[PDB]
Amino acid sequence: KCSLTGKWTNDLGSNMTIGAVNSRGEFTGTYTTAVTATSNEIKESPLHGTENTINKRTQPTFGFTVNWKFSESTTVFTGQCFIDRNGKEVLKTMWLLRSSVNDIGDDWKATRVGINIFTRL
Amino acid sequence: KCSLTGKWTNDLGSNMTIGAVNSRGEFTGTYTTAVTATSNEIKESPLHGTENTINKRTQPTFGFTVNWKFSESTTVFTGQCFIDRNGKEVLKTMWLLRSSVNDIGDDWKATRVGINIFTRL
Amino acid sequence: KCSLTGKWTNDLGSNMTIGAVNSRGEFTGTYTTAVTATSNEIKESPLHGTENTINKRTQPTFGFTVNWKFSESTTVFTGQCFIDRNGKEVLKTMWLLRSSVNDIGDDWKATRVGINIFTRL
Amino acid sequence: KCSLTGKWTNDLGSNMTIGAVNSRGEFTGTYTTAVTATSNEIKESPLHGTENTINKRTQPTFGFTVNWKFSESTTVFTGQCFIDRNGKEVLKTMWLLRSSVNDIGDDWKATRVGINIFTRL
Ligand SMILES: O=C(O)CCCC[C@@H]1SC[C@@H]2NC(=O)N[C@@H]21
Ligand SMILES: O=C(O)CCCC[C@@H]1SC[C@@H]2NC(=O)N[C@@H]21
Ligand SMILES: O=C(O)CCCC[C@@H]1SC[C@@H]2NC(=O)N[C@@H]21
Ligand SMILES: O=C(O)CCCC[C@@H]1SC[C@@H]2NC(=O)N[C@@H]21
Ligand SMILES: *[C@H]1O[C@H](CO)[C@@H](O)[C@H](O)[C@H]1NC(C)=O
Ligand SMILES: *[C@H]1O[C@H](CO)[C@@H](O)[C@H](O)[C@H]1NC(C)=O
Ligand SMILES: *[C@H]1O[C@H](CO)[C@@H](O)[C@H](O)[C@H]1NC(C)=O
Ligand SMILES: *[C@H]1O[C@H](CO)[C@@H](O)[C@H](O)[C@H]1NC(C)=O
Repeated sequence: KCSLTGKWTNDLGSNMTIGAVNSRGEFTGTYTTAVTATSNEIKESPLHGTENTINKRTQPTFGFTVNWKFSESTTVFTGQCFIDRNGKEVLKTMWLLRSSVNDIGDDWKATRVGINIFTRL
Repeated sequence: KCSLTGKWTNDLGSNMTIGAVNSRGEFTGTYTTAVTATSNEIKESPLHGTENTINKRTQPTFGFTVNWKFSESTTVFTGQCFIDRNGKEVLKTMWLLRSSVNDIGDDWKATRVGINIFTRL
Repeated sequence: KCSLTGKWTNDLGSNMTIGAVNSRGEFTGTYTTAVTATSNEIKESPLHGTENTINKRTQPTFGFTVNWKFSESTTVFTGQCFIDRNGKEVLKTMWLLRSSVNDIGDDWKATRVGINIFTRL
Repeated sequence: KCSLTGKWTNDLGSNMTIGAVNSRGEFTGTYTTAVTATSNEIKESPLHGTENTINKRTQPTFGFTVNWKFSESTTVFTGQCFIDRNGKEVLKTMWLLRSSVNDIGDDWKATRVGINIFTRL
């Protein structure tokens, strides 16, 4: 079965640690990003997410939110826990990074879209 | 201040209820979608999000994860609390829909993307 | 039938003019954006796109590219030409705005994602 | 200088051929996808893109539209010409897949999103 619980690392170099996901399929962890869109000083931020358990799947669909402690932005990732053809766990995730604009008119450019493959760290 | 706690509705016609966002920026709510990508029967589903709290922002940034109870998918929403010119709170978001593929070789078409404007229900 | 040929205007205020789409389903036009992510001075830029004609559809799928003359970025829109329940033509488009980064390491944040509903201007 | 003219291949395994990008930044090519979202039989399809030419950039920005001949869809790719540290030209893109819905009330799930790293074939 693919499991979210553990230390992971991604193609960018950010590390993330998810804990035991309870019955409700919920979990928490911490995210130490390696890069930032803000020239602010990076700090390990909290992560609180959730995984799907409808048909107690082996390679479950999930999604979590990162509360950025060093910026006013938020980031959400959705992905799936896969067991790659080489027998190892990989998380293919896609994210949306929302920035904080002032007047509602600037909103058209407050969202970035990207990829991230997390491997067991 | 733009508050997330409350009953909301959106353009597609979905309704969602957020409660008290705790000190840590966390909140839980329910999501009753009025539309589904799957032929399955729609069911109200849990919401676990979080609002950024960096400079005690009046128009805060947030992100939540919807754990579908009627599908093997997960949806992540990111956006921001704006207080529309006319005087109202309007929620501008962009979401990412993750479907469960059977093989990692199909991962490429499992993620959808869109917009959603929420308003106080 | 929904037709791309004509003057259009969007929710942001940018105007665009598409010309006669030839046999190959190809067309060209000009795009005068109303807003920009760059504080550079806006200039009407060219547009060169293409529409799908496989089953000579009435509400065709399309996509075009905007060569920004006042910035080093590019923007692509994909959408569909619809005939809204009120009898009028609307183009629901979704776009990706690519920015020009220097070192390949900055690429993770060079892409914005958004919406735009074009109505007959 | 990073050149777009040439034979390319990508992670999914698709091949694409761009020719001479004219003075105006325009180019036409063919796309032979190795993967499809539709059960239909794959067919090589036309490509009509354009590379931004603002400061005669060595690592230019571009965007193209693939007109699928085996489906009623359109795909738009945006990215940038990088010249990898090791000394090679690498194409970093993000695409947006537009499917044709029968009713505008279904428009919400017609757009997909992803990544694609191209390399000289
Ligand atoms: O710049 C910010 O405001 C917060 C940090 C952004 C980090 C982003 S989230 C997606 C991408 N992948 C990562 O591992 N980190 C960056
Ligand atoms: O089809 C499924 O697997 C779950 C249905 C989820 C509905 C989507 S998520 C974003 C979009 N906006 C909505 O309010 N509903 C749809
Ligand atoms: O800022 C730039 O570099 C170029 C102008 C960006 C304009 C964008 S493209 C998507 C969005 N919708 C519009 O009508 N214009 C903006
Ligand atoms: O299924 C269809 O309607 C057309 C198939 C298009 C294939 C997609 S477009 C982006 C992605 N990357 C590829 O190389 N192919 C797929
Ligand atoms: C995480 O990965 C390694 C070991 O886990 C560590 O040395 C590195 O500094 C961490 N990266 C960041 C950005 O925290
Ligand atoms: C939710 O909004 C109103 C009030 O909650 C309700 O009447 C309506 O039926 C609901 N819509 C959907 C799509 O569930
Ligand atoms: C386009 O729309 C109207 C009339 O077509 C015009 O007055 C306006 O200035 C134009 N907008 C821009 C951004 O060019
Ligand atoms: C394209 O790449 C090589 C050379 O063109 C070819 O052998 C291969 O079969 C092609 N791949 C696909 C997916 O068409």
